[PDB]
Amino acid sequence: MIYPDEAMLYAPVEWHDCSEGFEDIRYEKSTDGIAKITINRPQVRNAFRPLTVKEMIQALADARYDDNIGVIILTGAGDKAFCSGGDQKVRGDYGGYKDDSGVHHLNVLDFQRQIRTCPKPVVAMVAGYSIGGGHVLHMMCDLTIAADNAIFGQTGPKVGSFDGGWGASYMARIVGQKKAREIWFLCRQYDAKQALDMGLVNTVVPLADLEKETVRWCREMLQNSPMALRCLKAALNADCDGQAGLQELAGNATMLFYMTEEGQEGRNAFNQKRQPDFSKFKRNP
Amino acid sequence: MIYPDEAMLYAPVEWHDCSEGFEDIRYEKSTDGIAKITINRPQVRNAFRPLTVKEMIQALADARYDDNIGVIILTGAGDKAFCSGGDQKVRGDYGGYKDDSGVHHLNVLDFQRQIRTCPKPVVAMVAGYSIGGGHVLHMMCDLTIAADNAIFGQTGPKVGSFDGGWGASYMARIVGQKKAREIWFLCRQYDAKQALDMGLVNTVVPLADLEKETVRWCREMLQNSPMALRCLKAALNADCDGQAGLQELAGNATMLFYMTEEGQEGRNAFNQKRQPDFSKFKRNP
Amino acid sequence: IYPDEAMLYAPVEWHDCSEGFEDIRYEKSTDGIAKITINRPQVRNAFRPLTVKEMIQALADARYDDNIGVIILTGAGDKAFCSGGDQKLNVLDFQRQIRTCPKPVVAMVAGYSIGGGHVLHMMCDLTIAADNAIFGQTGPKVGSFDGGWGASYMARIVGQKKAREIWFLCRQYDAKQALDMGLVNTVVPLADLEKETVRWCREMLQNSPMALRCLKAALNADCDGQAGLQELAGNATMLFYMTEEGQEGRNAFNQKRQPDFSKFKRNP
Amino acid sequence: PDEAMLYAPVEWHDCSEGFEDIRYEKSTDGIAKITINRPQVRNAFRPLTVKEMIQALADARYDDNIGVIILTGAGDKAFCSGGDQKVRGDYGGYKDDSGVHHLNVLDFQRQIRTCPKPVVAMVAGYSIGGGHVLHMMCDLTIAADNAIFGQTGPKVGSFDGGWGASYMARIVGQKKAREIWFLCRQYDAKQALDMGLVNTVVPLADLEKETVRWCREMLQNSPMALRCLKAALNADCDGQAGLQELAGNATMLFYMTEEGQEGRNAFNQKRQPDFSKFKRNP
Amino acid sequence: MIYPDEAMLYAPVEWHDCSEGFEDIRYEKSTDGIAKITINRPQVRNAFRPLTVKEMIQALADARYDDNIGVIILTGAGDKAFCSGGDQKVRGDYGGYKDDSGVHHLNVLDFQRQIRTCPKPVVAMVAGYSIGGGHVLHMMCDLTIAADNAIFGQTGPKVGSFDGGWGASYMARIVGQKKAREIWFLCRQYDAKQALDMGLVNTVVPLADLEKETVRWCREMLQNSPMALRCLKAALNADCDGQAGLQELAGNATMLFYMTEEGQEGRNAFNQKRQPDFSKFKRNP
Amino acid sequence: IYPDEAMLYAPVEWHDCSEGFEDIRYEKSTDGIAKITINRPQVRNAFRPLTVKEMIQALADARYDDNIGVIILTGAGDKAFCSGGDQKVRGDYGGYKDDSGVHHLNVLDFQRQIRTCPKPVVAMVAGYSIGGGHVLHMMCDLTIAADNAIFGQTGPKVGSFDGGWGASYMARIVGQKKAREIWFLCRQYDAKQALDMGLVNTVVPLADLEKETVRWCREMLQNSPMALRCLKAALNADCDGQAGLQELAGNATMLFYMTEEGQEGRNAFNQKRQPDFSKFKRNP
Ligand SMILES: CC(C)(COP(=O)(O)OP(=O)(O)OC[C@H]1O[C@@H](n2cnc3c(N)ncnc32)[C@H](O)[C@@H]1OP(=O)(O)O)[C@@H](O)C(=O)NCCC(=O)NCCSC(=O)c1ccc2ccccc2c1O
Ligand SMILES: CC(C)(COP(=O)(O)OP(=O)(O)OC[C@H]1O[C@@H](n2cnc3c(N)ncnc32)[C@H](O)[C@@H]1OP(=O)(O)O)[C@@H](O)C(=O)NCCC(=O)NCCSC(=O)c1ccc2ccccc2c1O
Ligand SMILES: CC(C)(COP(=O)(O)OP(=O)(O)OC[C@H]1O[C@@H](n2cnc3c(N)ncnc32)[C@H](O)[C@@H]1OP(=O)(O)O)[C@@H](O)C(=O)NCCC(=O)NCCSC(=O)c1ccc2ccccc2c1O
Ligand SMILES: CC(C)(COP(=O)(O)OP(=O)(O)OC[C@H]1O[C@@H](n2cnc3c(N)ncnc32)[C@H](O)[C@@H]1OP(=O)(O)O)[C@@H](O)C(=O)NCCC(=O)NCCSC(=O)c1ccc2ccccc2c1O
Ligand SMILES: CC(C)(COP(=O)(O)OP(=O)(O)OC[C@H]1O[C@@H](n2cnc3c(N)ncnc32)[C@H](O)[C@@H]1OP(=O)(O)O)[C@@H](O)C(=O)NCCC(=O)NCCSC(=O)c1ccc2ccccc2c1O
Ligand SMILES: [Cl-]
Ligand SMILES: [Cl-]
Ligand SMILES: [Cl-]
Ligand SMILES: [Cl-]
Ligand SMILES: [Cl-]
Ligand SMILES: [Cl-]
Ligand SMILES: [Cl-]
Ligand SMILES: [Cl-]
Repeated sequence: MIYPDEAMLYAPVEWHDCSEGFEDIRYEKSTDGIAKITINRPQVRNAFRPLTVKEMIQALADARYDDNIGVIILTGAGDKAFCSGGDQKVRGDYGGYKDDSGVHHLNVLDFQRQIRTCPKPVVAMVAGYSIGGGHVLHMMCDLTIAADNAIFGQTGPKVGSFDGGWGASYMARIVGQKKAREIWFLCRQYDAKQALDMGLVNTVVPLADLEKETVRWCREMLQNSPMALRCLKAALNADCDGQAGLQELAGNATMLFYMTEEGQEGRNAFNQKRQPDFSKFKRNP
Repeated sequence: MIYPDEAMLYAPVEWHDCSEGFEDIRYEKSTDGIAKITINRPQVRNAFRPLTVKEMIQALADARYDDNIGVIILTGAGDKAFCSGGDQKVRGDYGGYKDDSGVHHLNVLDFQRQIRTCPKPVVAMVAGYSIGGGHVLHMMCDLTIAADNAIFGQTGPKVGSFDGGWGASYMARIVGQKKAREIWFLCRQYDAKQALDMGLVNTVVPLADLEKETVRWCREMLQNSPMALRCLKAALNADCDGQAGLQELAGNATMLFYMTEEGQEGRNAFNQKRQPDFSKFKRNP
Repeated sequence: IYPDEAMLYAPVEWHDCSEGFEDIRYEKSTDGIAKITINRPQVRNAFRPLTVKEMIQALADARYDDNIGVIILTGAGDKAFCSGGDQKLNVLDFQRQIRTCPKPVVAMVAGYSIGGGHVLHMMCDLTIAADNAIFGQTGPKVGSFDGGWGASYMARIVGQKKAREIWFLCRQYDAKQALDMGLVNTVVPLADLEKETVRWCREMLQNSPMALRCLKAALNADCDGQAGLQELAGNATMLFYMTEEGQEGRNAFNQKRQPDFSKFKRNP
Repeated sequence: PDEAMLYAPVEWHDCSEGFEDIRYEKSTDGIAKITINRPQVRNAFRPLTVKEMIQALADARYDDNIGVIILTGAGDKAFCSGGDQKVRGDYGGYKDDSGVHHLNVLDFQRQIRTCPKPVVAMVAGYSIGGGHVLHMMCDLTIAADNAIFGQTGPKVGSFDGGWGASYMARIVGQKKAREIWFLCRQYDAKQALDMGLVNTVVPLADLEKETVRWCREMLQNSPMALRCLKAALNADCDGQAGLQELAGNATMLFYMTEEGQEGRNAFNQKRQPDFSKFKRNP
Repeated sequence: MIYPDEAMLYAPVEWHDCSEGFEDIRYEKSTDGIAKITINRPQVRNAFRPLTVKEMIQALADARYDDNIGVIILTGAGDKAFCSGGDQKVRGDYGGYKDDSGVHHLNVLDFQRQIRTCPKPVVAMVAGYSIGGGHVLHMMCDLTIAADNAIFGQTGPKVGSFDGGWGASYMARIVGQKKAREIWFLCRQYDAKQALDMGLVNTVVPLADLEKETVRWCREMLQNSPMALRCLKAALNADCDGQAGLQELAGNATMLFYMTEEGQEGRNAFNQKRQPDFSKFKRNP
Repeated sequence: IYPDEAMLYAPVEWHDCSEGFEDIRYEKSTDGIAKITINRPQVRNAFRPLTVKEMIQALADARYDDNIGVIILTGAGDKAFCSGGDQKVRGDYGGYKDDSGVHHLNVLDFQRQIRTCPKPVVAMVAGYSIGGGHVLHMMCDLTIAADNAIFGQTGPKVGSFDGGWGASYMARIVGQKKAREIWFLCRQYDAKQALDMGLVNTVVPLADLEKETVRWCREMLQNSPMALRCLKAALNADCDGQAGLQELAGNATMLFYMTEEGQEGRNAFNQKRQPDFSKFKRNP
């Protein structure tokens, strides 16, 4: 197989700001098809409050619908933290995190599903702490590129929380059941080499090379078939998500079927008020 | 167990219009907590175009976030059709249904997921045809109340489409594998009695009684525990949706854990920069 | 719009393709139906290893004949569809072959469908039963069991209470009982059995063969884990190959150049 | 099975010594019967009741003369009304005499599930709430014409989102399961039969007579085949826990073969095993 | 996150004997909440006979119901073996291991289920051989701490047995399918480093420090929320055990619901013979 | 307790069974190993529909030969194991074209055949295992890799994908993070990289590839064939839902037939009596 030149992979990146209207995040797009979502609350180690999550959902929705975007990067502002999870300062007694109107949210669950069902690869670019809900977020991303200063772990049993959804089951599909139980039960911190050794991240690079390397990985994907990528992502989800995974995988099959003459004949016949004739389309074995 | 007040179930219903801004649907709310989404394209048997689906998504999102709403009804305008599925007149060659900007969508998949993950019961109120994607929509709703004039079925293999996601697997969890294969492979139409006999709808009533009966069922649910309902809906999805189902079910467990003193101690300790003391909370077996 | 009943109930012209077979008949109609008939009425159409080998061969032929769109499985005579394994484990291979067949398979049942013969009708996508049809398992009565698709898939048809009843007691069930529990798709008078079955086949023969195979795979996928994903994804690959985007990948490789996927717009 | 055998008289030997909340009885032809005996509270279970039911079911499992177990309630008015609400504490469960909070019916559910002998629910009158989940968990349900079924969770501030939800759906389908749980209606015996929730409905006066007939039909059959099929049917629901049961039965069968035994013998005789004598099947 | 002091983690441990009545095992409890079950048949490399398993089941049940116990350690007596599986000297022809009365048991399957469903973490403390059924036992434990002399492997295909239950499927969820097939098909032995590298154990420590390090890990968990731990254990089981896993996870959710005012209102209304009133409890989104 | 190394590393005697095959070689050892070798080195051992048909035929023979206990799959030469579907014959109409113009995806049949084979199948990989050829080594129960082996997928680059066992089952081997990397980027991985991620069972010098593979086969050949087939089914059952249950339960039925209780139906028939199951003591 022929491969892309490293010179192109390491070409300069031109980012354009698309952050207007956002208070808690930055949102940027490169000319060559990368969207970057940056949590921008470094004073609280990039913890998310409900507003933060709402903005991330809005940005990811925009990235999904922009046909010039092929890959999304999720990251945190600064070098100290990717994300430290839900903002404990606004965590209420009544079953969620409080917004300024007093409504209690667990809206990161919506963002998790949105990352999961996104037909474009999402890459976590991790510098410093990826902890708690912030650790589940990196796990949800298809790939994780980690700096050598990255630190990983959960804190639920120490802070009176837990993610028993994708935070548990999907973690096990990454690091295996023994390591998943250790990570959750003891709530230790793991350095970048430890994370790499257990298969929790895809690669570790020096912090100075983090963005350069991440952009390289994104560009490798951008050279590939977007249709193939979305089908494979759905197929990999389908090993985990039961009928919800089937919904994604089968939905892509329908999309492909619509592009065939056989599928189109069914539509055409209905619009033309006649019976379809599928006899011209030979049956494969 | 004491029973609901029968006279109360049949009290008059006061609807308020919330349709401002919508072109393809109506959206209404009752004073006692029912939201009603009505597809309003009877000239095409209430077939949905991408705009229709976008509007339904917006209304369901509003219903989810309105804490005064406890149950949602999905229905079609007029008595002739609930929904005839995707609008074939705008179905493009390029893998989806075309909006006025020429973008190709399969956004009913998003709407399916939104119904699935909605923590409030969604009730399909079916008069006349529920066909194709419109049949999958009634199936996705938690309950279906059918008029005696209701007609059910798929048309995919006749019209050059298929829903191999929840439209297939989840149908089988309702009517069984033999009936599911019949429904999909032959694309016949089934009357209301046939649908009831196979467990495809919850009840059949005369058309004249359809809204009255639907409102009664909604009111029975509205007097019950909203927390129990959302946990049970998640638990029933979890028999189908693998890790995506675990995400919903465990997420509700987290919400409940946040309401306990043990959970709150973890938050409090973190905010107060001290170690938590969980020893006061006795271990159940 | 639906096909005319005059067409659905038109006469059927069968051609024999049974050369070489000792235990079965194999026939094909002009309009795309293949029919496999277990032909051992003297033993209530029980299968022996040769029978199973022949059925596999016939079904393999039907799969590869692009003129065939639907397969009927049935027994010779009016007394039995199949009474299972011969009294005096390759049927598992035959079960798998029915499951993975990209064409609909219809069980046409007159009289007894019992034991391994009962699991066979269940494996078929649809079952059309005559009013004299009788259904049930016998394993626990004779010291056997089918704990594979014979158990789990049975439960996906009739539900868990009835599956346990059917297996634990080994009663016989008449056609009405089977219909009521969702075990068969329809019941018709014995004299009309083939006539109605052919109608059902012809209704499917009017529909998209690609859609049918995708849906069959999708329904299998609710049951068969990664093996089901293999079928469903495999059809997706087949479709992808028919697209310009897929073909560009092939063309680029053969032309020893990098592919350019940029003309193929990203759908949301 | 002819009628003389299926409808032979029904006689019981009492084995209830030591129990406060249940009766436990055995027949000569291989049936054990566990009867919840708290009719004054519609046969609601308190933690002691569940502990006793577990003890009785364990006894039935280990008694090689027993092939089938019947679960039922005393009197004609109730099978079981679920957890005893009078002793339900604030701290996450039902309180015993020590003040410990239990949800021990979950242990009893798992024990019915993994029991290698068929368990049959014999239902007269109310099977409601946790009592309804109990009939669903039994392999078969025989209902009297006076039987009434339903859940009450969303009305009583509880839910069974385990086998009470998912397994119900495998019986009545997802539409009916959501109706049963969300509305908390009661369903009569005819309604239950029509939706497939029970296996048969019989006149109340004939309830035990018919239940015992069903038991006797199973008792004529292979106990090993039954336990393998029960495991196989659980395996369609219970993932690896189901695989544990099904494969466990395969191990038991393998131990009974000469091939399996050669391995043991070789180890005990401190030599290499020789499996060459045993032909490889396709 | 603040972590416990190492001085506390490595403080001496004081054990109290609770072995009265046991013939094949020891059972001990520490003042700070650890229960330890020790197989005591070193003359047969700590192989279990049916009595051994019955005793282990009794001890584990005691640990589950003792509200002062938060973590359980499973181990073997001496330094040479953790457990060598079923006692082949008492394995009968008739489908199981014989007790002194001649009844044939496979009761370790009950013990596997009991470890699985135990709401407290169970830790395998492994010195020397963990082989056959004894290897499955370490795998079933939530975590495994191994001494540098530990040896791991299966022997089924060599001794005429197999564990195709959790011994196969769950092994694959720990070490992956390639290694699971290697381990089972060839029946080799693996040293502690090999086991660590494939993710089969959580850590490897010097033999002299085995209990010291194990007690440290236990104490780290004892500082954490017992409710969070049991929910996460159930959640991780749920990725494997289908509806049986849902029973555990949902059961914990019910327990939490019982602790809420909303749940309690339902109980109260029933006990007071009145309609429940759930209107005071706001619906979260 | 364990076998002798002298026996494990003894010479191997192969006899040819390739008569009739155009695209593969097929050989059997005296001690119970069958070896299927793809023989199209000029296309890096890429398979066309005929190649797959022949491999299916050979594997069926090995399955049915009771003298065979283990099967090796490998490629001819040292440069390639298999490079996947032959792109030179890949048609527009949904598959790879044979000489008659029929479009096939018959490697899917071969995948299922390897999966359901009751004997262990071992991938012996020298050089490239790429694309459909990479899925094939993954499907094999074990993979022994030479130090020159190269692994990877190319789907998104060549306009294809295997979203069946090629995706889900890969994830059960290397985990979800690495599976997504392997598929999304289509890089190549060397033998060390593959070993480190758990994609292969061992890496050995190329000169020793067959010697070590035969040793692994011989270690399995000394073990119980029944236990091995039950375990293979049990391990498939963690992945394949009801299809996996079919295999596992089918083995249970076979075992049951070997017991007196299982035989009671046959015996009753021959003795002209009704079966009596009351006589068999119930285990708990
Ligand atoms: C390991 C650190 C990330 C960094 O340590 P470091 O020593 O560098 O800094 P530190 O001094 O702790 O923190 C700096 C400042 O940031 C703040 N901060 C850090 N993390 C958070 C945070 N998560 N929330 C609020 N404030 C935070 C600190 O309070 C402090 O600010 P200050 O009070 O001085 O003004 C540490 O800050 C830490 O342990 N943070 C807490 C992590 C944590 O427990 N997160 C919540 C876990 S649970 C969760 O995320 C979550 C969310 C949504 C869920 C939805 C459904 C189901 C489950 C969910 C869930 O589990
Ligand atoms: C429909 C009945 C069964 C019968 O109606 P009926 O009108 O004939 O009789 P009733 O007058 O209500 O009852 C007669 C007496 O029995 C008592 N009783 C009936 N059921 C219960 C009961 N369940 N608990 C305590 N007392 C009960 C009544 O209080 C009353 O006693 P009294 O005041 O005269 O002294 C009715 O009594 C009734 O609705 N009972 C309550 C049903 C109920 O809500 N059960 C609890 C559901 S939740 C549950 O069971 C459960 C248990 C364990 C779980 C574990 C893990 C996860 C979930 C769990 C779970 O959801
Ligand atoms: C059985 C009816 C519902 C009613 O018959 P009736 O005789 O009463 O009325 P009819 O005369 O046919 O229709 C009245 C008018 O409505 C129009 N109409 C009805 N349904 C549709 C429709 N679905 N699309 C466009 N026009 C429709 C007719 O064209 C006609 O309008 P006109 O031509 O006079 O201007 C019939 O109209 C009918 O078969 N309609 C087509 C149903 C159909 O095939 N729908 C699409 C199935 S597939 C689909 O929905 C779908 C959508 C999204 C998906 C996303 C992911 C994966 C799969 C998806 C999917 O499969
Ligand atoms: C590698 C060793 C663990 C240690 O080697 P070492 O060289 O240090 O010691 P060794 O000389 O072999 O043994 C010392 C003494 O202990 C005895 N011993 C060791 N293991 C066992 C043992 N498992 N049973 C009985 N005796 C044993 C030896 O016989 C010997 O006793 P002695 O002759 O002096 O009186 C070796 O002893 C050994 O391979 N033992 C056998 C391991 C084995 O095959 N276990 C059974 C596997 S299958 C299993 O466990 C099992 C159980 C329940 C199941 C239930 C359901 C489904 C499956 C199940 C299952 O697969
Ligand atoms: C990395 C190599 C294996 C070796 O590189 P190398 O540099 O050593 O050699 P190269 O010069 O590229 O190749 C040598 C010769 O072999 C040929 N060749 C190698 N592989 C293939 C090949 N796969 N098809 C056709 N020709 C091939 C080359 O064209 C060339 O021949 P020539 O033109 O000079 O006559 C490279 O040749 C390569 O990338 N080959 C293509 C691999 C490839 O994309 N395979 C198809 C992936 S998709 C697939 O396998 C597949 C199959 C069935 C499926 C069924 C259901 C669902 C999915 C399926 C599926 O995805
Ligand atoms: Cl920055
Ligand atoms: Cl956390
Ligand atoms: Cl009109
Ligand atoms: Cl449709
Ligand atoms: Cl069903
Ligand atoms: Cl309830
Ligand atoms: Cl073993
Ligand atoms: Cl590929």
